[PDB]
Amino acid sequence: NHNLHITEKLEVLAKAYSVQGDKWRALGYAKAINALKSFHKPVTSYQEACSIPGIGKRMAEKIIEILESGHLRKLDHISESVPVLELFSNIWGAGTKTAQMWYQQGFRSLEDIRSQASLTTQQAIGLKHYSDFLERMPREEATEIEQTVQKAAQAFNSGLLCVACGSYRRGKATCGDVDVLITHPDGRSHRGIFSRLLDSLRQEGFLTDDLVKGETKYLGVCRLPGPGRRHRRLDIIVVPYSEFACALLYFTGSAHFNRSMRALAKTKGMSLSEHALSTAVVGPGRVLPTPTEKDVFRLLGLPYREPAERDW
DNA sequence: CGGCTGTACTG
DNA sequence: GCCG
Ligand SMILES: [Cl-]
Ligand SMILES: [Cl-]
Ligand code: NA
Repeated sequence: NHNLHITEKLEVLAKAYSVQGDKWRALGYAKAINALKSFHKPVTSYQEACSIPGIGKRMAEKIIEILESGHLRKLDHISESVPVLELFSNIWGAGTKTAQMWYQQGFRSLEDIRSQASLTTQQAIGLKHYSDFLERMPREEATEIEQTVQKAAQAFNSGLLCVACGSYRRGKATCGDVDVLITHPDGRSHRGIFSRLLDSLRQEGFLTDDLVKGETKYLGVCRLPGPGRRHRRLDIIVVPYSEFACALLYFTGSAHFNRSMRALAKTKGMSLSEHALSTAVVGPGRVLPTPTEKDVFRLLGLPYREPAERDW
C-alpha cells in the first residue's frame, strides 16, 4: 500500500464525480485508485504510471502533478455542494438526483430534510436509520443475524439451506450488511417459505422496517434483541435449488468481482446473472448446468477462487 | 466512438 | 476516467 500520497487526492475527486452522478468517470477513478493501491512500489515515473493497467494518459498526468506539486489543481474546482450531496445521498433511497433536487431547493442539512422535504417511504426509513446504516457490524453479529433467519426458516422446513453471503462469506472481520440466501436441495420445498418467513420474523420483532418486498427477494431492516443493538440492513433471498451456485456467487461478490466475471462471460458469448450462466442470445440462450460455483468458474475457463479470494 | 453487469423494485 |  505505498499509495497514500496520490490516492487520497484522487479519492476526493472520485467521490465528487460519484455524488454528482458522473458514474463512468468515477468508475475509471475507482479502478485507477484500486491499481495504485496494489502496485508493489511507489509510483515514480510518468511512464511507470501508464505501465499500470487502469492508469492511462490523463490519470498519469494527474499523478505527476501530485508527485511534484504535492497538490492536484482540480481538487479546487469541486462544487461546494459536494459535501451536502454526499450527506443527502447517504440516506437510503435517495440518490444523486434526489440529492441535487434537495440542494436546488435550498436544503443543506438533515434537519432541513426532516422538517421540509417530502420523503418517500423508503427515504423516511433511511433517514430514521441514517447513523446505523453508515455503521458496519462485527462479523459475529452477522452470524447471529444468519442464525436468526435460519432458525425461523427451518421451523417451516429443517432441510432449508440458509447462507449469509456478501463480505461475511468472503471472511471479512466486519460487514456493512447481511444477505441471507435460502434454497432447498429437493428443488421444491423452497416454495411457499418466503412470505411466511418474513411474517414470522416480523412477529418476532426482528424485522423493524421493510424497504422492498419483491417476489423472491426482500430488502429490509433488522435488529437483534437486548440492549446495545443497532438496526442493520438485511436482505433475504429465496432461489430454486438449480440457481443456488449462481446466487451464491452473485450474493457473495465482491461488486468488482461480480462485474469482472460478468464482463468475462460476455467476452465468451455468455451472460452471467444471479440466476444462471447462459449462452448469449446474440434465440434466447441456453442455461448451462452449474450445480456448484466451481462449475461457473470452469465454464468461464477460470480456476476456482474461494470466497476470500473474491474480495476485489 | 462508445462500452464500461445485469437485476428488480417504487410510484 | 480507462481501453479496444
Ligand atoms: Cl464526458
Ligand atoms: Cl464456503
Ligand atoms: Na442513498
